Amino acid sequence: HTNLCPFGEVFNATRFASVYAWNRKRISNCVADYSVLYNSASFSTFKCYGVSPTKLNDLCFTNVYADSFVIRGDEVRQIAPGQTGKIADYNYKLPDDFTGCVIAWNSNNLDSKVGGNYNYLYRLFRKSNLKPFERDISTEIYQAGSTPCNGVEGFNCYFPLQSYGFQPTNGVGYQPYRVVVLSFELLHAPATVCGKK
Amino acid sequence: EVQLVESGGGLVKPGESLRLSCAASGFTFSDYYMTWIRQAPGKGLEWVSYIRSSGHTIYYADSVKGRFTISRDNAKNSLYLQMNSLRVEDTAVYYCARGGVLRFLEWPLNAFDIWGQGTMVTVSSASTKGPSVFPLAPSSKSTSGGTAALGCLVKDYFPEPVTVSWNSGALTSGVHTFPAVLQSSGLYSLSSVVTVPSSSLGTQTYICNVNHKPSNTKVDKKVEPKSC
Amino acid sequence: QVQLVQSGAEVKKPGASVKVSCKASGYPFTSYGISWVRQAPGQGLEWMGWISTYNGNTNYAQKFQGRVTMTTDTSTTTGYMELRRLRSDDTAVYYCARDYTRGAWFGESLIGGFDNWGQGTLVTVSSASTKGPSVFPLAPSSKSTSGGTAALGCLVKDYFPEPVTVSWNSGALTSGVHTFPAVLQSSGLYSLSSVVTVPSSSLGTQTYICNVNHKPSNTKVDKKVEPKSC
Amino acid sequence: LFLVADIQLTQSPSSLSASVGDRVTITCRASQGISNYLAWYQQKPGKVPKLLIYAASTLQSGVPSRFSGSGSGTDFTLTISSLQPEDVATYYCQKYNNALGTFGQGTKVEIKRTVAAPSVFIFPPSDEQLKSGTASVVCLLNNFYPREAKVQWKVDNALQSGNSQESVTEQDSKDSTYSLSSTLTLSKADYEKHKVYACEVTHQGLSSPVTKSFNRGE
Amino acid sequence: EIVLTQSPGTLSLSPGERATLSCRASQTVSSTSLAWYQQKPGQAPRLLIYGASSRATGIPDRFSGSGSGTDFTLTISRLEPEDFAVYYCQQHDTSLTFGGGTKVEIKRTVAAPSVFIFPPSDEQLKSGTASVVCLLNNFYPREAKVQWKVDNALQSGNSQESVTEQDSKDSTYSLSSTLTLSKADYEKHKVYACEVTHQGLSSPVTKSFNRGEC
Ligand SMILES: *[C@@H]1O[C@H](CO[C@@H]2O[C@@H](C)[C@@H](O)[C@@H](O)[C@@H]2O)[C@@H](O[C@@H]2O[C@H](CO)[C@@H](O[C@@H]3O[C@H](CO[C@H]4O[C@H](CO)[C@@H](O)[C@H](O)[C@@H]4O)[C@@H](O)[C@H](O[C@H]4O[C@H](CO)[C@@H](O)[C@H](O)[C@@H]4O)[C@@H]3O)[C@H](O)[C@H]2NC(C)=O)[C@H](O)[C@H]1NC(C)=O
Ligand SMILES: N[C@@H](CCC(=O)O)C(=O)O
Ligand SMILES: [Cl-]
Ligand SMILES: [Cl-]
Ligand SMILES: [Cl-]
Ligand SMILES: [Cl-]
Ligand SMILES: [Cl-]
Repeated sequence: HTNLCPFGEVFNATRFASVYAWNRKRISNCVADYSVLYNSASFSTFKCYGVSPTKLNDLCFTNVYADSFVIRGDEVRQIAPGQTGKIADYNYKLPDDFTGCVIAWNSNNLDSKVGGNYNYLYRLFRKSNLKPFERDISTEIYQAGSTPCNGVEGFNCYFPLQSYGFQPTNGVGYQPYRVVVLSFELLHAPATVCGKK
Repeated sequence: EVQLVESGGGLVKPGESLRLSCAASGFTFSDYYMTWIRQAPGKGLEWVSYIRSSGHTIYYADSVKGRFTISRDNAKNSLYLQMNSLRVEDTAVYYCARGGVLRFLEWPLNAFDIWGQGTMVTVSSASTKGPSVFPLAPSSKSTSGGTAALGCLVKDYFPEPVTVSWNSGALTSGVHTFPAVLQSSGLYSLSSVVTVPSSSLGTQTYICNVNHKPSNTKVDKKVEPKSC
Repeated sequence: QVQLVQSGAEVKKPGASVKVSCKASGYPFTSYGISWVRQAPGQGLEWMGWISTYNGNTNYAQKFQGRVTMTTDTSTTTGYMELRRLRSDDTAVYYCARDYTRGAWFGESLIGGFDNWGQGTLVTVSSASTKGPSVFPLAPSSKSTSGGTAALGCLVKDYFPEPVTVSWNSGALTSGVHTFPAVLQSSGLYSLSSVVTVPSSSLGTQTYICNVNHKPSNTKVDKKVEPKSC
Repeated sequence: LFLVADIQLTQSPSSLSASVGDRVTITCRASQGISNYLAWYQQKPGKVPKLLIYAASTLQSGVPSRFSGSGSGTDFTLTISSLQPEDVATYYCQKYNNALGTFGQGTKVEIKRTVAAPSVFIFPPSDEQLKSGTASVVCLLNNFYPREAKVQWKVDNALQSGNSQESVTEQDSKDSTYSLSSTLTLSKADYEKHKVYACEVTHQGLSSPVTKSFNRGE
Repeated sequence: EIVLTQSPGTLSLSPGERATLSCRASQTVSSTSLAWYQQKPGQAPRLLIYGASSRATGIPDRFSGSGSGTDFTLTISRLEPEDFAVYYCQQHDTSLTFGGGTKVEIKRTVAAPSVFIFPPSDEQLKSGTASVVCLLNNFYPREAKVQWKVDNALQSGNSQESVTEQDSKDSTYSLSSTLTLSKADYEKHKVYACEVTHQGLSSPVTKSFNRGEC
């Protein structure tokens, strides 16, 4: 086979999912041209764990997973193994043994509205921290007190998701950032994603 | 000016649909959660629905679940109540009331301090009819001391309500606009009276202003002593 | 270099079907989809549909759903667009472009547009048959004009299909020439005039010949334009 | 998700009549704790409810200081230290501990005052209405107390029954009195079959029944 | 169905000037899914801007896009001869639609048309059809009205016209109106004339001939 891996439509997609409902794309049976990535200067963050970006073109894998979402600037440092915070604990957690890359760039020119973009959400309350690569999209009313909530929002009964501000005038730490997390797995199966010859 | 102005009330047949509007002014509408509250004739206040600051949580009273839909347009600074499958018991005056400001780890104690003016919804099979306005002329005998009585009869209209004012609002002291009565014909009848000095009957003009928006009927009737 | 070349022009009768081709080169065929755009004579662009070169998924414009079918042959790096039940309403130039508005692999919207368009394919739909033009002279008037400039030309009338080419004096005369766009007459035949403005004094010393060529009918006509006789 | 069998509010008393200056106490009872998320409303007849207290005890701006609220959890009491004529209304409590802003049944506050005899007026049917074929005669009872009153229509001294309806205002916000409107309805043919039309009003404030009459034609 | 409406229809500017063209959307559209195209006469359209503001590969620095919600604009810092074409606004937020298109024409001073009238040739008359031709030559601006009169009777429905593109040298237009009658109808009338009203003419100019004029 000779088809290029669709890294274009993962990075260059119009709309990204909220970090609490992060989107995962499965990449298989294609030639992976990693050169476009580390050579494009569009990215503010490009950190690879478990493998070298240079040594990536000449390496095969069984599957490559492309997880994409949106957070704010000061939360970008939580998309890394061994981090804590609202995003790392309640939204998107990488394992301590993560073998992949994290790519992020400022999307304030796309994900901000003059009145505040209230489409991007993150999980604010959860009874326990997420396991690595876990996804929680429930909207159950969070019981913060002894009195049960019966699914009705109110005193000590929180809606678990919070909306990002995302105004063009926000400081950099609160501006939106689009994130792509490439994780490479090497299972005991035929390797379908390799690099060029 | 901090206010809520309602609109959309009217006469509907059972099973049909009607949509109410609530326009917010003078405050950040997107910071508050909104509610709809209705009151059937001669009954108490009933909480109807609730929508969150940006609509991610919604709640309805059991009497309206599945038939009513609450929504908001934060850009238009508006609140809506879409009422489908209306029933006769849905006849009521509907109010919107702004709750409080959801903040971090705090359910607001400052809430429900601003309501709309109310809008009337009548669910019935009967058809609209404008009223006839007849004068209640002051007594020809009257008194030499003073204090006579005149008024207007607002007869045979449907549905409620009619509004009656005197002298374009310049006569309010001593006015009594009675609660409407439902006549055996299925039509309403209402009277509004005012007591004035008898020495004013020759020098002062008295006009009652009857308004019946459901039928687009506005009538100003002159009330004067009879020709003798 | 990315390049898209389409099939040649085609004349079709009402009710027939046309299958226009589009061969691309210079880029990975699978990575992009193909979009098709239509443009009627003297009108704007009209979107027709989109096809994935990876899995063949297609969404078309509602106007053409039930008439248009788009296909893809990856072994030849060629895309196909077929429009059935052709109407005279469908006479237009059909374009083909490399798509970066919807991903070919997952079918989700992309940040981009149509680039590297094809040259276009003109599809003419009418019941008319191939006919060469009649060339009539637009003789210069002896009734004079104040500026001292005379106008003459050729009327190229009643031909089908497009196009015709008009030159003057075997290409020696280009200054002051205006060859007007053809108009489609109610007869279904085209008609076109080509005029030139010259010094009125040249009328007595210079010969003016228009050269009309209509390849679809093997028609080559040269006509001399001279003042009116009695 | 929303179905539990929700905190219920019980208001007490249902109705009460007091005198100007008396201390009035209304109770609101919550089936379960609602912390201090309770509000008190005053609603004059056919008017928008007016917020008096919120947060169980916080007075809304503009509300007179004779109103006060107290309580927390399940027992709440609205208190009018010195009842005033313009306090005649129905009072509701509302919980808002969560999104279900449930109300109580309401407490109607009446005012007891001294007895007042009604001013009685009678109105013949208008000439314009007579052109329509129906005659409406109206008897007005203006500013009396208490509410108990009897209107007796007489047509040529024949006591009428079954052809009239009445309506009573609520207590006036200034003098705490009532007013009553009785409308006697007849056809134009029946109206011209009689001469003397009169309504006889009996009320506690009258030592003897008062009759106001008119003759058809004067 | 999102509708895009460009404004204005035609932009009359001279080279070196700044050109700002806009399109409005019937509904709000994300900035990522807006694109601008340019189409020179006789060529296929080319992509100018994608994602509202991002420049396509090879486009020179004078083009730039901006906007949000419903009001998006394409700007050209300094106009050039090759910049005068038709521009199309395009969105694929929901489905995919194009704008009506905006043409940027070369502005110049007003020029009244030179009007000439041509009787039908004797060669054509032998076929049974008569075509009268009225030529409006090298005028500006494009707005011109041709009104055929046969024996002072205003003709309607029996004429077609066609207009050239802006001349690459003097930036003027030319218009050709062709009146068609049968030979029988043509011989029923004497005076054939076309009346041209145009901005450069203080009063309408009429050019005429008589069927018996040699
Ligand atoms: C996401 O999209 C980005 C933009 O994509 C372009 O626009 C969309 C709408 C589509 O039409 C898409 O097909 C377009 O490519 C994309 O960024 C693009 O990345 C490619 C590399 O993958 C770049 O291509 C190369 O560009 C050079 C010229 O660029 C130079 O000059 C400009 C001047 O300003 C500088 O800004 C640049 O940084 C460079 O210095 C070309 O010369 C070259 O083409 C030659 O080589 C190839 C073989 O490699 C041959 O086939 C050609 O024929 C030529 O011989 C490359 O094409 C491209 O410039 C760049 N565009 C932009 C606007 O940044 C990004 O990669 C996409 N993301 C993913 C994950 O795919
Ligand atoms: N729990 C549902 C509705 C609850 C109800 O039935 O009122 C929601 O928030 O969308
Ligand atoms: Cl919300
Ligand atoms: Cl509850
Ligand atoms: Cl309630
Ligand atoms: Cl209840
Ligand atoms: Cl030209």
